[PDB]
Order: sequence, then structure tokens, then C-alpha cells
Amino acid sequence: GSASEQRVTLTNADKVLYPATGTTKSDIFDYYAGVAEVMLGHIAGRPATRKRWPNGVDQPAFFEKQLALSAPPWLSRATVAHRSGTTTYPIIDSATGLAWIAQQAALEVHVPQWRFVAEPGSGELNPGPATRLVFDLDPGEGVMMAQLAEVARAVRDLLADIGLVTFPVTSGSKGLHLYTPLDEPVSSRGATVLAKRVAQRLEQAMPALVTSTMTKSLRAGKVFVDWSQNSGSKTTIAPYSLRGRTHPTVAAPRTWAELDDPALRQLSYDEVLTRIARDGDLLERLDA
Ligand SMILES: Nc1nc2c(ncn2[C@H]2C[C@H](O)[C@@H](COP(=O)(O)OP(=O)(O)OP(=O)(O)O)O2)c(=O)[nH]1
Ligand SMILES: [Mn+2]
Repeated sequence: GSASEQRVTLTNADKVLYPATGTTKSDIFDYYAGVAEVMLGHIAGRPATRKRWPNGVDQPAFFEKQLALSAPPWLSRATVAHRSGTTTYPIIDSATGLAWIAQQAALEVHVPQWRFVAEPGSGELNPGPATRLVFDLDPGEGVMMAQLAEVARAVRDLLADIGLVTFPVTSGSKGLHLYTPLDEPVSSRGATVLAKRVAQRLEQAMPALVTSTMTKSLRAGKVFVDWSQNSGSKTTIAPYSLRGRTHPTVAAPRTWAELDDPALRQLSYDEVLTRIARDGDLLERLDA
């Protein structure tokens, strides 16, 4: 047989991971198979952080970064050297990798905004430049859909001023993520400076509606435009990832027109599958 053959065996297919909806391991396994083609492009080359709920969303969960030796040997992996040590992460780059994610009850896949880059001579994978910016728009107390959308459109307009395109993704939880592919990749530190400059410019433009800082007392009635996830040490829920919440909602790509809907809400995994069939990947232009 082939040494590099990728195989995953689904166990406990009937096990309910979302008690509120009765969503099972098998549901999740089929979901990740269903979204593989559109999901993979946006996690390719990135260290994948997992959040796992072995007995579902009403039972304890844990983040996992290092790839355990018990994990399939055929999974791609690469190392990040940080201040305190060294971490070797999985890189999910095949449908069977996503099958492994399902089998792990890794409901959530989280990635940074940079990709590993192979050295010309050595071929060793090392962290490379940011390929895209992400903004996390977190609505504060009492912020309406009209305001959050208004703020998203303001971000998009400022980015267009600098020749960039913006893609909205409702997070699956409470807020809204905006991605923009960089014309020239730049260091994560540089990406973070740029993202910060954008958030501060918007805050200057609409200080009643937007904050660029974490400070808790300034949050009420404002959208927090979080630029800090562009840090190379930070990770953000991957597009098409499930969320480990009461319902199986998804970090779902949207159209700008959809954000114009006052009835805007998070989308469930079944809706996301139907939308892929109809429209393909709304994020097709974000990566590759
Ligand atoms: N403890 C821990 N926290 C993490 C890690 N990676 C990311 N986080 C935090 C920072 C991210 O903002 C967050 C990802 O999911 P959250 O629900 O907290 O933020 P998200 O923007 O997805 O939801 P929202 O739209 O604000 O309701 O988790 C990690 O490895 N360990
Ligand atoms: Mn948020």
C-alpha cells in the first residue's frame, strides 16, 4: 500500500455534539466534507489551532495547538518558534485533514493571517508575511444591525481608498469579520500597524459609532473595530468553520447586499451548504 495514504475512521457517528439541535458527529463529518473544496483555500499553508468539544457544546472544551504524536502521520505540519518555546502545528490542506478535524470533535478551526513559506534551499517551512488583513467588528451594548453594517461599509470604503477589496464573513457568534487580501504581503507587525491606522482613521471619522480600543467603558453603543488579530501570535476562526455554540452556526461568507438586511443573522451549517451549491465560494478571490 501507499505510505502517504490519508485515511480517517469516524467513530461514534450517532454521538450528539449540539444537544439543542441534535446535531451529530456524522452531521459534522458530512458538513466538513461538503465545505472542503471552498474552505481549504483559506486555511492552506496556515497553522491550524483546534478547539475541541469531545462530548459536545454542553460539556468542557479545550484549545489545542501542538500536533500530538497520536495524530495521523500523513498530516502536514510546521513549526513556529516563539519567545517561550516552539510549537509544531497541523496544516490542513486536504479533504481528509478536514475529516480528521470532524473525527476529533474539533468543531472550531482557527488560523492566523500569515502562511508558512518554504526556504529556497532548505525547503523548511517558516512563518511568512501576512497575506491578508482581518478586522473583527464586535458590536457593543445596544448596537443595531444597521450600525454594524454601516461600520463594515465604512471599513470597506477606507480600504478601497488604498486599492483593496473587502470580504465580509459573519463570525457565527455575535459579530462580523472583514478580510482583505494584500497586494504585497508585509510582515504581520506591519499588517497590524496598517490595520490599526485604518481603525483609528474610522474612529476619527465616526467617534460616536466606533472605537479602536479595548477599554471596556468606551464600548457601549459603539462597534469595536479590532485590528489586533493581525498580530502574528493571534488566530481567528477560519471561514466555513463551525462554532462551538448552542447552535451549529458557521463563520459564513456574505455578500455586501446581505449585510444591508436589517434581519441579518448568523447562518447555520445546513444553510451554508445550500449557499455553496447555489453561489460557490464568495471568498474565491481572497486567497491563492
Ligand atoms: N485562550 C485562547 N483564546 C484564543 C485563542 N485563539 C483565539 N482566541 C480568542 C481570540 C478570538 O477573538 C476568539 C475567537 O472566537 P470568539 O468568539 O472569542 O471571537 P469571534 O470574533 O469569533 O466571536 P464574536 O463575533 O466576537 O462573537 O478567541 C487561543 O489559542 N487560546
Ligand atoms: Mn468579535
